[PDB]
Order: sequence, then C-alpha cells, then structure tokens
Amino acid sequence: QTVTEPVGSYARAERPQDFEGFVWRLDNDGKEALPRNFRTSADALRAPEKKFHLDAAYVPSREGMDALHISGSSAFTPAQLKNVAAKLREKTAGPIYDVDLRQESHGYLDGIPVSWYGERDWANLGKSQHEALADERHRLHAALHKTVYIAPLGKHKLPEGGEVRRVQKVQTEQEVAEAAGMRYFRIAATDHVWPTPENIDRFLAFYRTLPQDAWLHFHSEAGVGRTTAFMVMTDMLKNPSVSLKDILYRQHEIGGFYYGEFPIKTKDKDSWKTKYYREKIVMIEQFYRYVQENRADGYQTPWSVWLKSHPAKA
Amino acid sequence: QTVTEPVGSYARAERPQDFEGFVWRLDNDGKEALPRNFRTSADALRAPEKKFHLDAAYVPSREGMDALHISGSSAFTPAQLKNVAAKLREKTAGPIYDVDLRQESHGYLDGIPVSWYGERDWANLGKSQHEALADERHRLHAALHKTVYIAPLGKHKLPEGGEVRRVQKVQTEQEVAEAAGMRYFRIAATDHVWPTPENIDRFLAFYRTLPQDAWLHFHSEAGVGRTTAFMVMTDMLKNPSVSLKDILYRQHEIGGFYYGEFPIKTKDKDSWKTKYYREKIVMIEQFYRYVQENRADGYQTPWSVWLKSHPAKA
Ligand SMILES: O=P(O)(O)O[C@H]1[C@H](O)[C@@H](OP(=O)(O)O)[C@H](OP(=O)(O)O)[C@@H](OP(=O)(O)O)[C@H]1O
Ligand SMILES: O=P(O)(O)O[C@H]1[C@H](O)[C@@H](OP(=O)(O)O)[C@H](OP(=O)(O)O)[C@@H](OP(=O)(O)O)[C@H]1O
Ligand SMILES: [Cl-]
Repeated sequence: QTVTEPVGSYARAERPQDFEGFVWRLDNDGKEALPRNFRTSADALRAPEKKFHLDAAYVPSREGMDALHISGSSAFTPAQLKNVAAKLREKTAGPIYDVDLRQESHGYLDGIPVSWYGERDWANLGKSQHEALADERHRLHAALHKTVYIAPLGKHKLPEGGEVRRVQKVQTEQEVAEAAGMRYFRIAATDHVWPTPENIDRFLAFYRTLPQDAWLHFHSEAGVGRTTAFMVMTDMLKNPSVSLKDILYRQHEIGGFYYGEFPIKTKDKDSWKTKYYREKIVMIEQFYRYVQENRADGYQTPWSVWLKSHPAKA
Repeated sequence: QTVTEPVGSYARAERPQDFEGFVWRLDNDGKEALPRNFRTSADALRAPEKKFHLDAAYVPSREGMDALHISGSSAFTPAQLKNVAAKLREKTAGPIYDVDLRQESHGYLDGIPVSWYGERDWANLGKSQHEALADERHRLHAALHKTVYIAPLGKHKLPEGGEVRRVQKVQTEQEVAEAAGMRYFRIAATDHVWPTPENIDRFLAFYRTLPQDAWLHFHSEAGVGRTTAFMVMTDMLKNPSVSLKDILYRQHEIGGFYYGEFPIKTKDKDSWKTKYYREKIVMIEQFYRYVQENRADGYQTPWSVWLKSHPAKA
C-alpha cells in the first residue's frame, strides 16, 4: 500500500507557497568577534544541558576526536568569518572548508549578513538546490543600488526595528568565504528538519573527495539543528567504531544539539516542531546503521538508494 | 539674483532617492467604527490645544460654517469609509466627494488599507501626479496573488510586528470610495510639507466645477497636516469675508491643525520639520492674500502664476 511520504521526508508534505519570503532578515548583528555557538572537535566536553535529561556522570569516549577536524557555528559577518578562519588555521595546515548548510537564500548587502526570510524560514522549501541557488543569485543581484529593509526578528518571528539602506555592494557567501581563505561548499538544507536524501548524497560524495587533512567548518543560521546534524554524520563516518551514544553525547557536550531521545516539550505555538524532532531522532539512528552496514565495501551504495530499500520506522 | 527654490517649494531641494519605499505600512487597524481625527464643519468648537498657545477665551466668527459642508479624517478601512459616508449623507443630499490628498502610493490589499512607505513617507517625492499614480497602480497590481508583509510603524518609524499574507484581492481607493457611494478626487500632496502650486492649481480648478451642495471629505494619512491645509483653503475660498484669524482658529477648534504662528518645539529627531512648519505658516497667509486679491474678478489668473509674480517671504 502506497506511503506518500516516508520517514526522513515529512517536510515534503508542507506547502511551499505558504512560506514565501517577505523580508531581508539580519543573520548576525556583528557585535561579537565570533559567530554564536562556535565550537571545534578539539574542545573539552562540558556538562550536558538539563533539558536533554542526560547522564551528567557519563564520560564519553574521545576516540578519534583529535583527528576529526570539524567545527560549527551560526551565521557570521565577513569580519567574524576571518576570525574563525584565523582561529582554525592555528589547528591545521590543510584546506579549510566553509560548509554552508543553508537552503534559504542568503548573502551580504554592504557586508551585512542577510537572508530572505519566509515563515518558519521556509522561503526555499521544496526547491532543488539548483532552484534555491538561482533564487539567491537573482535576489542578491536585484538588491544592488536598490533600497532595502533589513531587520532582526523579534516578537513572533516578525521584523522589529532594523534599518533601511540603498545597497552599494552585494556578495555571495562563496565570495566572502574565499576572501577569508576558505574553500566553499553548499548543501541547501531546510531549516528545522532532517536533511533530505539529496542533501546527504551530496555531502557523502563531497566527503569521499576530501584530502586527509581537510578541516570542515559547518554552519547554518544559528549553528544548532543543521550544523549539529552534519557534525554528527561526519563523526560517524570518520569514527565508525565509536558507539552511537558516545557520538551523540560528545557532539552535544562540545556545544551542539543532542540528537538522541529526550523528553520533548514545546510552547503550543511551537508544537509543529514536535514531529520533526522525532523524525530527526529516528533518522540519526538510521544513518548510523547506514554507516555500519556500508563502510566495509567503501559506500558503494548511496544513502538515498540504501534508504529506499531500508526505510526507517516512525 | 537667482533663487533656487522659492518659499512654498522648499521640499524640491530634497533628494527623492534618499526616501524610497521599503514596506507596506498599515494605515488603519480597523478597530474603531470611524477613522481618526474625524470632524465636520458643523461641529461645535472645542478648547484649543495647549501646544499652539492660543487665546482660549477668543470666540471666532462662525459666519459661513453651517454652509461650508466639509469634513476631514485619517485614512480608513472600507467599512470605516462607509460609516463616514452614512454619517455625511445625513447632513446633505448633494454629492459627497472623497478628496484623497495622499501623494504616497496606497490602496487596499484584502480590504486592508496600506501605503508604500519610504522614510518620512516620501516614497513618491518629486514625482508628477501622473508618475505617482502609475507607481501606485503598478505596485498594487503586482501584489495580487503574492506574499506581502504589512506592518504598523512603531519606534523610529520602523516596522513593528504586523502580518504576512498572500493577497487575493487588490483595490484602489477610488474603487473603495465609489463602493461607499462617494465621488473621488485625488490630489497627490507630499506628507509634511506645503502643497505644491500644481496641487493647489488642481484643487482650485476642481473647486470651480463643484455644485453648490457638494460636500468635501478631505483625508490624508493622519488627517492632520494636509487635510487641515485644504480645509482651511476651502474655508477661505467659500467664506472670503471671514478674518484669517477666525478661519485658522475655527478649523483648529473643530479638530484640525492650527496653521497660524505658534512657538515651535521639536524633538531633536524632528528638527527637520521646523522649516516646513514655518513655510506653511507663511504660505497660508500668502494663499489668503491670493483669495482676497483675485476673487472679485473670478480668478482669471491661477495660484501658480500669481505666486510667481507675488513671491512669499521666508
Ligand atoms: O539554523 P540551524 O542551526 O539549523 O538552527 C535552527 C534555527 O536556530 C531555528 O531558528 P530560525 O527558524 O529563527 O532560523 C530554530 O527554530 P526556532 O527559533 O523556531 O526554535 C531551530 O530550532 P528548532 O527548529 O526549534 O529545533 C534551530 O535548530
Ligand atoms: O498625513 P497628514 O494628515 O498630512 O498628517 C501628517 C502625518 O500624520 C505624519 O505622520 P507619518 O509621517 O507617519 O505619515 C506626521 O508626521 P510625524 O508623525 O512624523 O510627526 C505629520 O506631522 P508633522 O510632519 O510632524 O507636522 C502630520 O501632519
Ligand atoms: Cl537538489
């Protein structure tokens, strides 16, 4: 019997036309030297956050963490990114990658990091990566020499204050990454939800081509959901002997999200998120299974293919 | 010697490109039965507002006020305008005109009164009436079936909260006026400043075509600056034997601005308004003089022509 949307693909049921972009959102006010939630795999573990009801006494294995060479953060200003790159260059002599996980169209107007925000940050929901990047390219270019309104989100994810300017310079994140001495790689993943099979296939192929000394700096809007997902996936790929529990604990304890089971709770206005949290918990487990069952033969079978013959259970 | 901009035309010095529109502003939240600052010329006089430092004991002549047949208000929802029309129909059997004094592009999206707001509300500054109305038509059409953000302005005259919707219906104010049983006449007057010689020439020519029993409902955004200026001008035209002081007092005391001399005191942020207030005071006197000198012969020469040979003094 037909299943319309399998586990891992719940977001496909949502209607993109209901979340179209309406404002240039300020992604970072540029006040700090670094982006928020900045963390590397070299960092010491800290106490787990109370909301996840984890075992504070637990001491996760650090097997492979010194060699892992990844980091994560929120969005950043160009200056903040140069600070990130200088900081990482101290840890490695390999190429440093800015891995941009944002599906939403974003860039820099007069050096100000902005994104084209629709409700739930789903302005590019349902678009292929090709379409998402075309929207981004067109929108950014159309802003040049035009008057724009750039605002942070306040009460209820609506604009609050902000500023108005006639734009004199437009840049993509790629341009800003390269100016900072980083290589650039884009995975257009949708905010709030599990990355698509497409997203993950693209990441995996990318991962297989990296030189051994590559450092991956993942980032999304806040450096939480999407950033932690790919940091976790990378940790599993590179350190397949480490237990799922150790992976989840250690990626949370250096400053990420915890992607295991926990007592979920939402303000009723945030109750749409609940099923996306469960979905992510299940898919993390399914990806761990993929890594275990496909690493012997060197990942001959792509995630998307394997997932269709080995579907996840709600 | 060459004067670049004569008195009455100061706003011509400003650069339109510095005030381009950036948001659909909510013009009325629709919560009251009537628009704000609603008043008719049949209304009782109230005590003057203290900020104008007037003589609270002075009683201006009411000569001609019963026959004047004018009103003013802020912008309105379609339902509010029907309440206005109903209220006015009780007072007259003549044609009731909606005299729209707004240069800013405005209309109704799903019945919601909005305007395309640039800084200082100068998004159509410098445009001819033809160009302003074209901008308006094009912007309104372009909104149909599109996602828009509609916000009230809060602190700093920047968007605060508001709403996002996909628009199923678009209307011009003319359509809304006619649906309420009102005739429609548009004068594209710039917010905050004295109406241009073009604006006034157009109004005077319109005035001369009116039947005796015509009722004029003037409105602008708040129903203060522009609305009162045209109410005052109409009062002078129709009641030319009444003293200038009496005109100014009585239009203020039924609920309009006071267009005579008063001690101006601005917030530091509002100091740009000071010379425009002073300009309006001088031009109101100059218009009174035009009426006194040209009424006997039936206005053979228009305001714009007379003003050029009788320039106002700063
Ligand atoms: O950008 P990444 O790093 O993926 O992180 C996201 C963003 O911070 C989201 O905020 P925004 O939507 O403003 O970008 C936030 O949603 P809320 O701010 O609605 O909580 C997500 O939390 P949850 O979706 O709640 O898990 C969080 O995982
Ligand atoms: O629309 P009309 O009826 O002409 O009245 C205007 C508007 O209310 C202006 O508000 P906005 O700019 O929000 O449309 C206001 O400026 P402020 O609200 O900035 O004071 C003007 O006051 P002054 O320009 O201050 O006289 C007032 O005369
Ligand atoms: Cl794709």
